[PDB]
Amino acid sequence: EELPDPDEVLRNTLDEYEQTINRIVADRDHKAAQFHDLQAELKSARDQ
Repeated sequence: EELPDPDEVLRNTLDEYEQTINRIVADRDHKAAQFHDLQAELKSARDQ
Protein backbone atom coordinates (compact mmCIF):
# COMPACT_ATOMS: atom_id res chain seq x y z
CA GLU A 1 0.00 0.00 0.00
CA GLU A 2 1.67 3.19 -1.21
CA LEU A 3 1.55 6.57 0.52
CA PRO A 4 1.87 10.06 -1.00
CA ASP A 5 4.02 11.51 1.79
CA PRO A 6 7.71 12.01 0.95
CA ASP A 7 10.08 9.25 1.96
CA GLU A 8 12.18 11.99 3.56
CA VAL A 9 9.44 11.92 6.20
CA LEU A 10 9.13 8.13 6.17
CA ARG A 11 12.77 7.22 6.80
CA ASN A 12 12.99 9.39 9.91
CA THR A 13 9.47 8.59 11.14
CA LEU A 14 10.34 4.88 11.04
CA ASP A 15 12.48 5.59 14.10
CA GLU A 16 9.67 7.32 16.01
CA TYR A 17 7.25 4.49 15.18
CA GLU A 18 8.97 2.08 17.58
CA GLN A 19 8.95 4.61 20.43
CA THR A 20 5.32 5.50 19.72
CA ILE A 21 4.40 1.81 19.88
CA ASN A 22 6.23 1.54 23.20
CA ARG A 23 4.29 4.56 24.50
CA ILE A 24 0.96 3.21 23.22
CA VAL A 25 1.40 -0.17 24.91
CA ALA A 26 2.17 1.50 28.24
CA ASP A 27 -0.75 3.91 27.87
CA ARG A 28 -3.12 1.02 27.12
CA ASP A 29 -1.92 -0.86 30.20
CA HIS A 30 -2.30 2.35 32.22
CA LYS A 31 -5.89 2.89 31.08
CA ALA A 32 -6.70 -0.75 31.84
CA ALA A 33 -5.32 -0.20 35.34
CA GLN A 34 -7.63 2.75 35.96
CA PHE A 35 -10.52 0.72 34.53
CA HIS A 36 -9.88 -2.10 37.00
CA ASP A 37 -9.53 0.27 39.95
CA LEU A 38 -12.68 2.17 38.96
CA GLN A 39 -14.78 -0.97 38.54
CA ALA A 40 -13.63 -2.18 41.96
CA GLU A 41 -14.69 1.20 43.35
CA LEU A 42 -18.03 0.86 41.55
CA LYS A 43 -18.55 -2.58 43.09
CA SER A 44 -17.91 -1.14 46.55
CA ALA A 45 -20.23 1.79 45.83
CA ARG A 46 -22.99 -0.58 44.75
CA ASP A 47 -22.55 -2.62 47.93
CA GLN A 48 -22.90 0.47 50.12
